[PDB]
Amino acid sequence: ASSPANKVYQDRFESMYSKIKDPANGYFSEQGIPYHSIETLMVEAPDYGHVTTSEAMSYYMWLEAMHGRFSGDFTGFDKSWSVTEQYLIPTEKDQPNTSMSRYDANKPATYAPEFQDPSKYPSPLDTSQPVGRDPINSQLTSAYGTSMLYGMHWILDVDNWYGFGARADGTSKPSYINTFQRGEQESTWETIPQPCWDEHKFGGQYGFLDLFTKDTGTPAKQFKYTNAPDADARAVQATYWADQWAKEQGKSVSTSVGKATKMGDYLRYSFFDKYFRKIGQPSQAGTGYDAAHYLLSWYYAWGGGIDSTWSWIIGSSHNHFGYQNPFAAWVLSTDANFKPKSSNGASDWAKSLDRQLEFYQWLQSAEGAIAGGATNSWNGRYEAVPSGTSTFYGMGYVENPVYADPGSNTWFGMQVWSMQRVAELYYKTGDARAKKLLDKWAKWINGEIKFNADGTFQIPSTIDWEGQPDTWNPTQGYTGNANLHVKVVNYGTDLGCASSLANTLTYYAAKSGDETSRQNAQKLLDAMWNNYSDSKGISTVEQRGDYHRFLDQEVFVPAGWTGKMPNGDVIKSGVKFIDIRSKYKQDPEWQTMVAALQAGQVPTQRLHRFWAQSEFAVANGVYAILFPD
Ligand SMILES: [Ca+2]
Ligand SMILES: [Mg+2]
Repeated sequence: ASSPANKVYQDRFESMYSKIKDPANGYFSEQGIPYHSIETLMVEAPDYGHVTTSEAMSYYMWLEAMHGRFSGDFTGFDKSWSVTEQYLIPTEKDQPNTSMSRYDANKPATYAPEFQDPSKYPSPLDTSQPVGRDPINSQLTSAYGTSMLYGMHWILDVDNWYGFGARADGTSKPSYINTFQRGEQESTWETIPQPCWDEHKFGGQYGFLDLFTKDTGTPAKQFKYTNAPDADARAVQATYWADQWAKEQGKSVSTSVGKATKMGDYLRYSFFDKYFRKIGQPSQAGTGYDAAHYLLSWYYAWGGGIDSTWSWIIGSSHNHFGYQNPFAAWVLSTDANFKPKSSNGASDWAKSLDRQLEFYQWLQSAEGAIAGGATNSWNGRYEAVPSGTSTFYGMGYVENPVYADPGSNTWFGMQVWSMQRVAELYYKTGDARAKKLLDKWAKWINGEIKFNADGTFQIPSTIDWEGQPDTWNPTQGYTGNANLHVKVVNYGTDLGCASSLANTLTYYAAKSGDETSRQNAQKLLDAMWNNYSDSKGISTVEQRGDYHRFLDQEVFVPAGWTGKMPNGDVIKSGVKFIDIRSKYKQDPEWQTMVAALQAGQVPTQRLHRFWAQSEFAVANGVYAILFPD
């Protein structure tokens, strides 16, 4: 039998759950897939509101798990996994085993440099540059009997708004697409949306392939998918809780546990350097596990031929603290119900758990906030790490890993999303490393929360950094990083971040007994419920400072390259963001947004992001369970 939960906050979860699942609110497509946001005029990570991400799917799982805890019904949770497997994990038709089975573990892929400006692409493939060996592929094929990978592709065109369709048919939905391809300076506004399955039917002469990679001969028809490790790790985290809550009620989600465990087994590909180069000695090809940094890197990707048999797989050299998940690592390495079928699955995750906690501590600033991360590929070309640059196991410190437009660690959100997982670990195991991290971080954040007399509040929004951490010495440990400082540039009322913060403070308070954290967590939840509730969940008016880029952001296209988007939009040098997305002009909010820009004003919006609504719902549920009285 489940333990008693705080009635007030449980009702708040149930109310939010009803608003999110309400057919009249439009959070989901006809196929049952959650959108990034209800509103369509939306540009953040995705460049259209009805395009979805693996992040959203993992939040959908978390939401349904919590619903199972209070209702006793877990069919909704099992359904979230069914939708995930059907639409976000490439099927046998999307990643033909005929090509995947030709994968060569001794030559995983062909090296191509990364550049600091989109105008430097396409990047030339170089078969003469070293590439290490993949030590886990044999483990996976042996355990699962297939060469296909079981992981979520990160972004999906849910209602086929771009027109690529499924496997080049241009009419089916949902449609697998990808955007980011050209380095740290390619913002969401500077991409050229492309299909994952490229048969050269759309775009240019050879599809969109020669916009990104330059090969010796003619570009072959091929497919390619890209994973978002933090999303897959959250799916494991959510499934663990679903399993625990189901068992407390004599229920079972066995089938879903198996899927999560398999996903976690494949997620290990994010532990490796992009081209399997040795960690700390980037110029040398790895011989196996010496190319594993054991952290959840920015991605792992794979692809292969469509009309010819061949395939490749790559990990990632760039690591961001915001993507780590010590809780998922603990689950996969210690819980017997979640033990990966592969020979080294559980043991690799054990090593990752320890490495991840070292990573967090190394990045903890003098104040308490966690800094960016590190990379094993300086400038994305394995260049020499400048002297004086601090390192972590040979990897150079990087203030804003992977992206600089805007800086990947200038958003407060990464702080709460990641520390929330550390709080769950600390609550479950009382781990000393986790406690030390949280004690300092919590003291920092509790001093940055501002409550107004009218019931509204503010928390850090944009942050900046100065200095770097001291080089990591595993035997020395935390030095305090007196020369690493965080600075809060401005405050805001981001309801998604506030909910994640409340969640984090609740788990921490529950275990540590810190009253300051508990009352702040409750005050945030109450303030949002009482002052920001609407018929669709919660929301507030926010300024969209980058929306001017809709009209004035030029998109780079190589000289002489021309093509067309499915709707006829011409792609050629000189086009702006809007020129290759002309359907945006038919959006109900278009005229309003354009009017604002024409008057020299910053557009404003009231947005209902799926992850934010779910985050708030879950935070209420977590408080109800940990503080029943
Ligand atoms: Ca840029
Ligand atoms: Mg990613």
